[PDB]
Amino acid sequence: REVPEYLNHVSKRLEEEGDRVITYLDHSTQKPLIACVEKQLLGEHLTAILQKGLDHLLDENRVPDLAQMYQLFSRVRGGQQALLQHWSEYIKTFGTAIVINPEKDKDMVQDLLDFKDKVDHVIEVCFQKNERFVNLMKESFETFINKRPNKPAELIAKHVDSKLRAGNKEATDEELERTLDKIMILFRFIHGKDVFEAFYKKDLAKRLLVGKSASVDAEKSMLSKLKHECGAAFTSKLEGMFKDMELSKDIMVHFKQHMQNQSDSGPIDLTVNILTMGYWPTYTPMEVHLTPEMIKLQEVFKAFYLGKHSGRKLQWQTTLGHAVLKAEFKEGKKEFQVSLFQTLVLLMFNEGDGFSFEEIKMATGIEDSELRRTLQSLACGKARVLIKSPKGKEVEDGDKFIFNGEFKHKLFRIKINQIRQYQIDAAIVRIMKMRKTLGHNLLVSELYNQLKFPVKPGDLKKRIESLIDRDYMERDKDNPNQYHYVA
Amino acid sequence: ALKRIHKELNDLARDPPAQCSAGPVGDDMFHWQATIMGPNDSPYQGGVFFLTIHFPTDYPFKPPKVAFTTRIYHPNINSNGSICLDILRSQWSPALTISKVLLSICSLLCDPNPDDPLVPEIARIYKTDREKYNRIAREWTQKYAM
Amino acid sequence: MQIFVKTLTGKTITLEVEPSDTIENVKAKIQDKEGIPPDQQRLIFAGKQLEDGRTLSDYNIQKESTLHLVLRLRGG
Amino acid sequence: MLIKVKTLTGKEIEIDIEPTDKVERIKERVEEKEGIPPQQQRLIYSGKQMNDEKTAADYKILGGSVLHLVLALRGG
Amino acid sequence: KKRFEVKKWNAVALWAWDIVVDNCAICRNHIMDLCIECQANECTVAWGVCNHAFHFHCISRWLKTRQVCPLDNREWEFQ
Ligand SMILES: [Zn+2]
Ligand SMILES: [Zn+2]
Ligand SMILES: [Zn+2]
Repeated sequence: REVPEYLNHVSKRLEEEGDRVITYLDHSTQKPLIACVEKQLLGEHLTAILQKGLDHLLDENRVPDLAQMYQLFSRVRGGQQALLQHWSEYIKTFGTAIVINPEKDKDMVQDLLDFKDKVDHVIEVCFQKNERFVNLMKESFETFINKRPNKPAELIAKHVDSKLRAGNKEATDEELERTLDKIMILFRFIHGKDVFEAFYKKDLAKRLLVGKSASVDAEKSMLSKLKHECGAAFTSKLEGMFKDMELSKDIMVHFKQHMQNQSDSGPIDLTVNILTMGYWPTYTPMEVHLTPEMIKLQEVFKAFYLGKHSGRKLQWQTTLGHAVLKAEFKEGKKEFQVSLFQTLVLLMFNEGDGFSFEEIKMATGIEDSELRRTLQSLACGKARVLIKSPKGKEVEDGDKFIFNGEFKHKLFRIKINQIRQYQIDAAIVRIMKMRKTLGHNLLVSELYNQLKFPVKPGDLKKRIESLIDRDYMERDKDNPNQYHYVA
Repeated sequence: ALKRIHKELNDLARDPPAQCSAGPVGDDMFHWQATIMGPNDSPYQGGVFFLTIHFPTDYPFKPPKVAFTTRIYHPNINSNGSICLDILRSQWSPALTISKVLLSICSLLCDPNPDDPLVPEIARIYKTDREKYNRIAREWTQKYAM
Repeated sequence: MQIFVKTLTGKTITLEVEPSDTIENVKAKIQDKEGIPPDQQRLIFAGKQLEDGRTLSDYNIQKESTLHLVLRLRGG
Repeated sequence: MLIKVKTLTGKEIEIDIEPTDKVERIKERVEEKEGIPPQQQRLIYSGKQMNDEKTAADYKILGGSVLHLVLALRGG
Repeated sequence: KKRFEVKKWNAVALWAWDIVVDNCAICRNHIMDLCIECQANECTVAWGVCNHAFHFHCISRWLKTRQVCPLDNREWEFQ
């Protein structure tokens, strides 16, 4: 018989024996009979049953049989202990399959979240919320998640970004926070947490500076968990970002008033975020040939802001900005929320219907590698505002891009921006305390068995000498190889 | 002032000193208890000596009354557990913060000055025979610090 | 290589040093970094005075370590 | 929450605990990530030697609350 | 035919200090931020010839207790 049916057979037989005792056998024979049958049915086949059935049964999520299995195994002495192992080893075996394979990166977290929810459910229903199984569930996840350095943290970080992004309208407010709570129960198991911040911080940096966050209340909810989970020190730099966005809007009120008081206000409607350089991701400043009307707008602000706060210096980030360019096409006007590079390059495509890749480059000054990325956004994208000559996906130095005056698009407003030392010491005294007498050779052997890192012979001897000085250990009067426990 | 002590407490909780630890004993923030782990390569190795800080009502501009609770063998520290640092009585400086006074005490555990000693009885032993000093201090550490 | 030192004012500054370098030059670097005189520093590592006439390699100091700066004191 | 148990050398061992774990649990977690069995620890949090029966919530241990670990070589 | 015109603009800018925060040692505040006593409601920063920065409200009291700079041991005068 297979294990799932066999357990039903054992469940049946025990109750018959339990039924017999009430029927005609003396009650004093109640216990020895049950232990006798129980020993033979399960006590002699614990490993055999678990190997054959448990690993298969767990995968199928067969709730009743496991409940029967755990209920039955508790009767045997050490039966439950045997169930922890093959259940625990199952996690480290099937768990490693989730993380070890780099080809499953796109579908990593959801498996980890799903597989996390599954095993928790088995604990709540089958194993009767046994605290021992809860611990080894936690201890086991901590192990295999960390068999891949620094990638699970990256994917969990990337996962939370997707959930919070404005594109995540499908998950309502109540649904979202429950998802995060399951992540935070998973984020605990990671060891390289300092790598999670930088990946979550860089993503959170993009979220604020392009306003794609779905719910500000969901944002603040997230940090309220990290701050509670890792202290204000871990999330200190993060909260600085939110202040900067909060503070920037205040600056806009005062700055905008200044321009109104001035009779010379450019048609360009301006907004600038002021971000503390220490917290935000490091950006490399890069020069761009801004227009004479463009260069002025920073100058009034820079002087104004500096005039309001001495000792500062505003060094601009042209990369992170984005402007709007209303266009005059042949079938209606369109708007293009475009980064500064796209703004400057797209401001090279009206005087002449087209220009060479190099003709634009010295006009603006962008790096070639990123200018190509910009131009690809203007030619190869869905909103093909350029016609590449020759046509193709990738840009080349010989390209004479042609402005698309026949540009058609459904929306009116469009976007293009898609593109060991003490450890040795502690063990030595610990081992020698139990022994009360030992030689050098065995003391050296047990260390590597008891220490999980390399130990140099030179380093090992030095600790022994240091411990001799502190009276922890003493050599034999005639056998330097042999030590004795002092206290 | 409290706000000075609050800032010290927060900046100590965030970035603690290596072999030091101090925090309020109860509700009253003016009464801290600290702990100087014995500096390595010293007779005080492996020791944990508990202090008892008391901040005055003008703490930035007036020293705190730190006093050992664990009986320490030292020429500069009496059996009552009182210290006699010059920085702590005469040359107190507001810029010096509790994380710094504790570290300075930790350093001075290994750098006594038997000249002008608070305990001349031990100072004579230290000045004359340093070999016996490193054994009496060791036994005091073992019988109080561990 | 470089080393971290925690100045008195709460800030932290990083010193570019070599193990062969003597402590006197270390204090001079602290000076021209922020300017408290060579006499008044008392560098602390693992609760030990960093003696002026010695070098970092003497005290078993490596990369990404930390040195603590205090005000000069004396016994009593 | 996370408690980072930094020892004398400055190594900052990370640990995770629920708000109600008994400090014996904390020492056991330190055993797994650092290797010193719970008998030889003396955890010192903010100048109070933690006692082996108190719950972590007693001491107001929060996220990122750094403890201190000191070896008691005897350790029974 | 020929039209180089822009119609809107958003950007960002990172702000950094001219030299350094210049952490006050008496009160541990930030120099633009007011004195720790002055927060509880015109708190100017006063230099020493050491170039050491201190809030006037802190260094005045310390001077009233000691005519000595707390970091350096020189005497206190501004520029
Ligand atoms: Zn003030
Ligand atoms: Zn000065
Ligand atoms: Zn001040």
